[PDB]
Amino acid sequence: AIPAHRGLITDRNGEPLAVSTPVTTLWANPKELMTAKERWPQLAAALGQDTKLFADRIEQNAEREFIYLVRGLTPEQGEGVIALKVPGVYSIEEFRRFYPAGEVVAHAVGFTDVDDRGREGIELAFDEWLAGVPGKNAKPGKTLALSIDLRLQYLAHRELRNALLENGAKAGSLVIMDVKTGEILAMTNQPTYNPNNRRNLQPAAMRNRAMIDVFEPGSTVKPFSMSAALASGRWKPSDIVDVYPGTLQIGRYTIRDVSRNSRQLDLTGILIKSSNVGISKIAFDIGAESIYSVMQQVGLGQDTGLGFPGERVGNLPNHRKWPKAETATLAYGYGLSVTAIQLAHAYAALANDGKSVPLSMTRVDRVPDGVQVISPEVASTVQGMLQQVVEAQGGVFRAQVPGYHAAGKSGTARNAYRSLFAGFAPATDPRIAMVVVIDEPGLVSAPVFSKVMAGALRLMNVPPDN
Ligand SMILES: *C(=O)N1C[C@H](NOS(=O)(=O)O)CC[C@H]1C(=O)NNC(=O)[C@@H]1CCCNC1
Repeated sequence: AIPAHRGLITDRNGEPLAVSTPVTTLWANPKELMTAKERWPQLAAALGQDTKLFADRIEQNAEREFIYLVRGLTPEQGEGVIALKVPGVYSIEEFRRFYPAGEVVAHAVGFTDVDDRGREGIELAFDEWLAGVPGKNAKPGKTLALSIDLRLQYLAHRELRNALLENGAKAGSLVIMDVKTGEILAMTNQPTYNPNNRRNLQPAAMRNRAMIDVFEPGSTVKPFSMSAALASGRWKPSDIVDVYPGTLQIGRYTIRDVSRNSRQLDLTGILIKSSNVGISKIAFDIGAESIYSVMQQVGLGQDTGLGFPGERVGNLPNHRKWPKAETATLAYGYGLSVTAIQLAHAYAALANDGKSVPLSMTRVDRVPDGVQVISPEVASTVQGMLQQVVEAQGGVFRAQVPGYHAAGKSGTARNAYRSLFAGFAPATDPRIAMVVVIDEPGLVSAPVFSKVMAGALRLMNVPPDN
């Protein structure tokens, strides 16, 4: 077994994320060591090992011809412990993984085990491509450029970490997507870990929250309920719903708005004020089937096909016939469960004039053809409405991106609550879709969207549209 050089992983711009570095691995023929017992303690000492346990190991493996002394000394360390000239103690040239970017891309990149086999993230998902084959000569693995832009990953990392301090939040995730190419430009979770130093790792730090944390998305799916309304042929943006007095009794169940200073709202109005009553009334009119079908088409509670280890799917229940309560709770985003990634993919499809491009964690050179999941006119209309949610008076002013026109929706996700913002920018010719998730910290995640989106657009040289 002559181990193969494992393929380099870079960011989209070639910055190194996972590098296999030549290390030395001392191994021993025990049967040949049992003849030079007087050398053992010099050997043990140079391996910073206890003489008795070193000896006890060797003694008990007397009838075996292979054991590992130390795995992965530097070039000149392993050469010092072979210059002692101990009988039965030979050299192997091996490869150790180093992660130059560390904490910043830990969850995305993942890491290899003691064998240099993929254990988490991209290192596992692309193991066959990255590994090559052992020596027959050893054929080296192949280079992999990720979709991640390390400039955007660091900006996203920095800003989510800050926002978690201010709000005394213990966890969160942030996803950034290219709405045109389906590329994940940034995926960051907190807490994070350094994959270079893996002794005592709190298992909550290992959780890739963007891909495994499932939640009811709440008010962030209203734009998709609105898309279904505009495609029904029964609703235009300027049509009015009466939401007074901000409550609605469903037989026994009672729906309450957070803001109840409204009678007549147009369809834009229902999104600015985020009226559960307004969206429920529309939902009764068009039926839950139209809402289910839009949500399914944009990939909520659906397999993302990233083939990424651990990635959860959530659940979008096909009740086939919905009573009035299940109709309302689906329309304002309880009664389904989704990941941050699914929700950013859905928003990407909306931002890209209703065309869903398949998700990619790898650099996309030739973009695959999208699928038209929402008609281009409906998608253009809902973009206009979500621009008003950020821009208009009463709106989420703290999501405004100075220089650009941003579009988006806040929500509270669900037991345990997360603060959510989902949006895209620029509103005129959308480039980036973003989802922010902050655990049990409306106006928490929205300022992060603002700061990270301002940086991302400038880092991608998107001309200001305002
Ligand atoms: C959205 O997630 N909503 C709608 C509303 N305002 O949204 S926002 O803060 O402007 O983004 C209020 C918060 C949230 C919501 O609906 N929360 N709770 C509900 O009313 C449901 C009642 C049933 C149990 N929890 C959900």
